[PDB]
Amino acid sequence: GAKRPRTTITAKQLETLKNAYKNSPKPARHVREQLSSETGLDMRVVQVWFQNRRAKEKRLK
Amino acid sequence: RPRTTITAKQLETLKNAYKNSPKPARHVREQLSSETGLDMRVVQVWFQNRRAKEKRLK
DNA sequence: ACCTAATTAGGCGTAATTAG
DNA sequence: CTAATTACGCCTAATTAGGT
Repeated sequence: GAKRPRTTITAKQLETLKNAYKNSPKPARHVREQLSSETGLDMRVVQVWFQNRRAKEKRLK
Repeated sequence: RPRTTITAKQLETLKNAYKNSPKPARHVREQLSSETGLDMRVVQVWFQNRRAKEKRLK
């Protein structure tokens, strides 16, 4: 345990992620690193986001 | 329990803050809360009750 | 009687957590 | 990792207790 509150993403970081979601919806470490760098977000947030998007796109349909 | 008071000046800063952003993000609420000196509850509540007033007549 | 600022219970997205 | 669930934050609108 080490505190983990919500973030809120903004259309910009979102758009950047969505743009990065194409090309590779399952990015390895480096790609997530530079995405974190481009966005400022914590790695885990990028990761959990991508997980969630994969889940979302598979969710339907 | 308060009824945590308002003061003119803070409220001045506040309607001044109302412009540019009808309903802001936590950054705004924070720095605003700092300039005011009251808890985020206090800020969000006023913003809310203003959110339930501007439309009340409009 | 006004003013307003606090709950109060409810619904909505979706990030974060958990099961598996 | 996936697939399902939970928790949070973020907003509403109708009360609920204040104040000069």
